[PDB]
Amino acid sequence: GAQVSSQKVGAHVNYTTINYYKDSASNAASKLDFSQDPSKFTEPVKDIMIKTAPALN
Amino acid sequence: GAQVSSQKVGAHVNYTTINYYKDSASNAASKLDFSQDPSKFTEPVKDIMIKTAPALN
Amino acid sequence: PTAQSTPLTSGVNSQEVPALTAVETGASGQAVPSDVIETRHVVNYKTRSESTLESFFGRSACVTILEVENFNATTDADRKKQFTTWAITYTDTVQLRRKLEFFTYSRFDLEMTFVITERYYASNTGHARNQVYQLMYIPPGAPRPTAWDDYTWQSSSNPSVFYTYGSAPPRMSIPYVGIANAYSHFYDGFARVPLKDETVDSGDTYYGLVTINDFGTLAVRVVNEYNPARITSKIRVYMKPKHVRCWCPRPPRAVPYRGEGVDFKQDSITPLTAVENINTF
Amino acid sequence: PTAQSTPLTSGVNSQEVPALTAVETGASGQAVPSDVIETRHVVNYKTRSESTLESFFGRSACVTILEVENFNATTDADRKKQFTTWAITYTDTVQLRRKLEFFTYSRFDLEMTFVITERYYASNTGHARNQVYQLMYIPPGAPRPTAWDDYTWQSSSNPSVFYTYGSAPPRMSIPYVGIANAYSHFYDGFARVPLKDETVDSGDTYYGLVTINDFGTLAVRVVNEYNPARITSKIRVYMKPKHVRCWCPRPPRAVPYRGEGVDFKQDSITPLTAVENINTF
Amino acid sequence: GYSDRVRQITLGNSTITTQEAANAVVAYGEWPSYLDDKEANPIDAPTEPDVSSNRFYTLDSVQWKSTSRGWWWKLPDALKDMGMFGQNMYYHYLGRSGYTVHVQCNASKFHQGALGVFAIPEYVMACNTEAKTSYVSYVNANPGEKGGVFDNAYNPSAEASEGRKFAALDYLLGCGVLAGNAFVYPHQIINLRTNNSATLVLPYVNSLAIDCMAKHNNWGLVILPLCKLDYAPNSSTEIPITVTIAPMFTEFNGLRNITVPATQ
Amino acid sequence: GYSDRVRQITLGNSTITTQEAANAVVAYGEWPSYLDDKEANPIDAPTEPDVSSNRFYTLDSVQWKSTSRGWWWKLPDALKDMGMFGQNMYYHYLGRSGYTVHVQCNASKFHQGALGVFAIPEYVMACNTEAKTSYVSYVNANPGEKGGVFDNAYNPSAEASEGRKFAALDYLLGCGVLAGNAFVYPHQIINLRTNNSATLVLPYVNSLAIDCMAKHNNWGLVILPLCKLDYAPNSSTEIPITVTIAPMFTEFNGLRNITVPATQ
Ligand SMILES: [Ca+2]
Ligand SMILES: [Ca+2]
Ligand SMILES: [Ca+2]
Ligand SMILES: [Ca+2]
Ligand SMILES: [Ca+2]
Ligand SMILES: [Ca+2]
Ligand SMILES: [Ca+2]
Ligand SMILES: [Cl-]
Ligand SMILES: [Cl-]
Ligand SMILES: [Cl-]
Ligand SMILES: [Cl-]
Ligand SMILES: [Cl-]
Ligand SMILES: [Cl-]
Ligand SMILES: [Cl-]
Ligand SMILES: [Cl-]
Repeated sequence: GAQVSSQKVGAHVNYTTINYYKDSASNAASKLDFSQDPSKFTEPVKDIMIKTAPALN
Repeated sequence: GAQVSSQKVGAHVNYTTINYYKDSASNAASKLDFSQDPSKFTEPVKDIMIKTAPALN
Repeated sequence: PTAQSTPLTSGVNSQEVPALTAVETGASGQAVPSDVIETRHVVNYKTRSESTLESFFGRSACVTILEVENFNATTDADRKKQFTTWAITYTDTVQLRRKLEFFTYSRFDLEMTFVITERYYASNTGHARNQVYQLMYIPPGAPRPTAWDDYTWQSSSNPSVFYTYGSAPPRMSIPYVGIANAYSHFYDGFARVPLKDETVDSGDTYYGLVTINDFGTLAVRVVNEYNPARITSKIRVYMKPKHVRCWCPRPPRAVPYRGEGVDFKQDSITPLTAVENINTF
Repeated sequence: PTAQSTPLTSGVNSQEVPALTAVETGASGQAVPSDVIETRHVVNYKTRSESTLESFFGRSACVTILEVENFNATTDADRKKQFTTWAITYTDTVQLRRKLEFFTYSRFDLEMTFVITERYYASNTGHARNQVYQLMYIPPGAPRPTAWDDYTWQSSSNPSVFYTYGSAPPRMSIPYVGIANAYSHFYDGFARVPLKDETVDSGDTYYGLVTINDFGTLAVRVVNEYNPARITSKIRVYMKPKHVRCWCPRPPRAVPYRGEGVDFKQDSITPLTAVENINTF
Repeated sequence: GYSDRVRQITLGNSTITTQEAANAVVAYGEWPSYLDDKEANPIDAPTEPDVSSNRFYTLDSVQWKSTSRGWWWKLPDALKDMGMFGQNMYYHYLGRSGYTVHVQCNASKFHQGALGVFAIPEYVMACNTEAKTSYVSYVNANPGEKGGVFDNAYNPSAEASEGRKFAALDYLLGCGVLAGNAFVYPHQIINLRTNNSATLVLPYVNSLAIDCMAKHNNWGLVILPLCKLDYAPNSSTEIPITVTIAPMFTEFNGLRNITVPATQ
Repeated sequence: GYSDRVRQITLGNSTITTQEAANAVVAYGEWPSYLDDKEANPIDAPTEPDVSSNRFYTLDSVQWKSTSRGWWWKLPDALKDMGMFGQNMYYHYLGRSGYTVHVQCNASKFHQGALGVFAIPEYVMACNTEAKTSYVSYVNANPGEKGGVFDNAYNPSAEASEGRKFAALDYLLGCGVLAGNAFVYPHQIINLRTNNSATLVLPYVNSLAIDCMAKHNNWGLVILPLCKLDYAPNSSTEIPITVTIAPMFTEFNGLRNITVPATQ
């Protein structure tokens, strides 16, 4: 049942988690999720725009 | 997740550590580090000095 | 995963022109320093760990302050001070609300924590034995108390927590309880369609989330009967969203709130302080 | 690893002369007893465990004493006694500071612990219910409280600890938070370059670390409203550096401090007690 | 030959052309689609009217003047009286729809000005009385194809009964946030020197798979003059802005008699 | 997408864009470069300041009028007071440099005019007294970033002491040759109907590998109105010409105390 995961590094290891409760709502924080896709907000265009090319041709 | 390490000897064994927190800053003291290099302060000279030899030749 | 490193680049003399674009397209500017200056190589070991949604919301925030008392009540008004009820919401305070409102929709479990404090009302009426509090979650439809000692507090089905004064702040988790597939922080609509020639009032009806939201009621009492010394208590309620997802970002609140809606106040709609000149460093 | 053992050695009559050197070179003396006397073999089992940096700094040290009160305040001065703010530093006290200042630069995580004590202000005003304290860390830029019950204490994003009087001393860890790659204990410089013919004041400006350091503010209040009995509290703040690295050793402080800088006081610059004669055992 | 400036869009029996476009936006990078069985909710076989309703409807035009502060519409409200889309909307309890929004504004190489065109999910706006909160009438919230306009002044009513409309204050986007940040929403700009149209393709956006169209607008459409219209020979000139919108992937559930909303 | 009219040039911390260029000239077909060991002369390790000095410096702008006869600068003189390039130049006895020269002049589709932009090796000009020959003061030969102007008249001085400046007579290119033949030098034309900029990349040109920059200008830059500026609504209108120049592959030898030339 024990999960061993990497800690966030400090000034200068791993840590252990066991879930004690039958509901996932009881669990501690979700693990770090570094997912991102800024383009859905910063570049939501139909036709691909190549930076080095003219935006309008 | 458990780390087993040698204890500091007393008057007359090992001990066990498990990290409970996701941040390394939460961890107990760093393990004894016996590293040293006094020469960087006591002998920071460019040319090697052999004790038995004259310091200035 | 780390934020972007910078590559070694020199100059250019080229028909490739990454410095120019056309934001009419709806795309933001995309150019980075290596597109417009000579750059050295810099390895970036830094991460965006603390700006993930879980990190941004990973705090218990105070959302309200409730009051309850324990004393010998001989009037209707004083009897109503022996318990309190509160419609569960995040709009009594501004800080967590503003953070949530960076987004249109969210989905999360909730950690609720409480801080309970007391003081003596006066010093010439003896003392008071240590008090136990009951905090009862009343889901929509369940009977609400009309007195501090009525039958509703037996709480056979509603969750209650009994807290003993001086003990660690009490705490429980709540699942994602929305009846939709996410919570809505904004709802551009009404609870019913008013129809042609109906006699239902249309002059005093409301608009938006207030017409459709109902997260039930928190009811709090001191379980003890009265002492000669009147004790007054505050219950601070804290919320932490966890296991968080959010959708559809929004500009953040720029001016003071004046209630549960998006409405603004005429004396408080000038957030910017004017600069002396457009050329002010 | 152990400190050095001593080898068995007899005498010499030799052109090898380890007893002589030339410290003009910048090298310290290097000779050991076996170079200048006959020695027996002694196995050294002793270690330098307790003088590693982690061992030297592995203590919680008091760095300040704060005061807060809880009573019915009717003046501005008394309202300001209901909470306190403190710029986080190690220079209010001398002991930990002096140890850190054996080094120019350091890098460490921090364990912070607090000891909270109370007394009654008087005995003719009844009693007071057990108090809960809020200790809020306010990073640079976050709004600072102007009253003990203003909006800042909702602490949606700032870390706060709520401590119940009589419970175990509260404690938390802080990462290495420096904006440089190490903390500087000494900074031989200024926060900005004053330029030729500028109108900015140069007569009341400061020098060194005080011009650039900012570790935020600790704000403390009693969460409870007032009792008839006024309660006065002290909060002692303790720091322990852990996971420690240090660089560039320095002579330790030889004379009393007189503030946050390296300045010294004219009546306290004679640390040595004169000996009767150069030949005094 | 092919160009970011030249586009044709055909839906049903309707086609749009533009020769001075600036690409097109697909909101949040997601094209509209029908509701999958694994995300479905109401269980009756839905009506999918397809070409009868999924086609371009052109609203009444508005006039851009040097003094205009902007325009807003809500969706599906703006199309509620549009052909078979409106009929399908009102005969059913539930509906969902994506959209192609095409905003049209041409001028000349000697005119100048810039319009921000924003699609805003759940575009909740402030009311115009400080005696109440969230106090807006159904009729004022749902103007239909005429939409509404922004103002540069906020003058809340003396009596609550007279303030049951939106306080559409331009620089606060009618909702207490700074208009300069509206670019976090799917958008294009019509900058007269560059382009004469904006095209935004919108998926259905909601916290539900399907909802009551007559109760709830999923999107706001906002057109704000970011830079005022100017024309040197006549500063009082006016140029039209025309809004043409096609529902897409429309799906309706809960058929009964027709909904006829209150009109006053 | 890519075009002879649209260009970006980045050197050091500086970037130029143009959207109405006309290709670019590389003088004599040769890009600048550092000095090879097999062509080297001074033997001290050279200073190569790279990005500190090899970057675009923009000179004070000049005004093109219908009556303008033209402008000249010398190089490295025009850049002698420019940031770290100037410092490296004056702290060393010897220096060499190539250049990117970017001349900027925009107008409108209703203006007309044409500028010849010429890079001239060893641009020796006539003096303004007929009592002497080759009689020009250091100060007048080296005006710095202000450069000089051409005239359409030659009026040599009555006294030799008053004529120690260039007789910059336009049609003789200030040096006794016909200006119509200046096209034998590396050049572009800024013809307002076609382009708004000229770009010339210059290698180091000299009879030596490296030389004394404070004594000797390697290049002249000449801008001549070949066809006068005309604008129908206002024939007295003026449009700026801006000159921006980046040293390239700079290399310096013979470090000592700083050279401070005479100023009068
Ligand atoms: Ca581009
Ligand atoms: Ca020796
Ligand atoms: Ca990286
Ligand atoms: Ca580059
Ligand atoms: Ca040993
Ligand atoms: Ca010996
Ligand atoms: Ca069908
Ligand atoms: Cl009970
Ligand atoms: Cl009791
Ligand atoms: Cl609070
Ligand atoms: Cl209290
Ligand atoms: Cl309509
Ligand atoms: Cl009606
Ligand atoms: Cl100059
Ligand atoms: Cl001089």
